[PDB]
Amino acid sequence: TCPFYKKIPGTGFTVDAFQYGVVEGCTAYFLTHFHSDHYAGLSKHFTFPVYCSEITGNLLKNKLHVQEQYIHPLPLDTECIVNGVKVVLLDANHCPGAVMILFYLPNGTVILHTGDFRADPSMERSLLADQKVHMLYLDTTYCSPEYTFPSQQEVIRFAINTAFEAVTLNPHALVVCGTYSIGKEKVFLAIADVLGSKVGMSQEKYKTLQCLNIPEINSLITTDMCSSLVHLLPMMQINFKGLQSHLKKCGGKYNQILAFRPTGWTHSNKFTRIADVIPQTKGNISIYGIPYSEHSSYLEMKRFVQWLKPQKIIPTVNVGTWKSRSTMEKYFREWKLEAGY
Ligand code: NI
Repeated sequence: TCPFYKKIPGTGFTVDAFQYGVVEGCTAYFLTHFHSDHYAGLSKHFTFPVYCSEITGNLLKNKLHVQEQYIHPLPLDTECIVNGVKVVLLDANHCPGAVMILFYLPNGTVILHTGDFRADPSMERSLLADQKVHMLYLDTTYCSPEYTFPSQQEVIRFAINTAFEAVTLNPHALVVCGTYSIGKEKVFLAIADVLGSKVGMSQEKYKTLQCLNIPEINSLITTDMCSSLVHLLPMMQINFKGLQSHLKKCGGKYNQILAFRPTGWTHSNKFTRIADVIPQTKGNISIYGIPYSEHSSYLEMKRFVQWLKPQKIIPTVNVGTWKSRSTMEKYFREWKLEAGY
């Protein structure tokens, strides 16, 4: 049945609650972003109002064939009225079109649902600074202090310099990047840009990127694999077998593959610095796992919450085990005592 942490008290609203059939008493279904665990259940046969960002609304229409009459896109940073309740969508710094949702309840409670986010100090200067938040529904994906990772900027720097060096040493090397959902486009776009290539991809993936309002996208991507030296493939194909296979398909145009797997966290982060990352190599194929995250590190999450000073926190991730729940509540208490709210 729909879990309580997907329901917004004092409204008829749910968030990211599309897989439970008809939720009893729900008058509006919000969707924070176009990732499958969140949209699971939507299709062309959905007949209730869906509230989301413009970009998420492009993907509902074009990829899932949801009917236009039921898509209600809202502009960001703008006070809007939904079934008599004031709401605002804010940028979540996750994947394209991902938002956080501020709800202003008739009784005077203010609720922030983060969706999926990577907390950033820039959020401290949005509409959030302007009033108090009583309840926070928080993306707790990496809520544990072992989860450190570099800035997105440092990771992109590493990837650009790596690719550029490899291709300039060997002009017959191909670069490949894995993907399984929207998000992390900076990885492959930044590499293509330094190499003066377009990124080549399947028709299904090109269609997906064409929904995302990226400026100058027609200049950066293509479905012609032959004219491109940066190829995107499913994440599943990023391994020695899948890459040898792909290399055979290119018909002796290339003699080396350099491949990137943008993982979330991996346990080499406890020890290793970004400077010090090394590939796994077999023959003429090298594979780099890089820690490009679109979720908050532990410290970024702690700073955001200690800044917001909410009265109650409701976790949305890692809630399935008692040991996880109990550990998270312990960190919430430390943060509160240390900051004095
Ligand atoms: Ni997500």
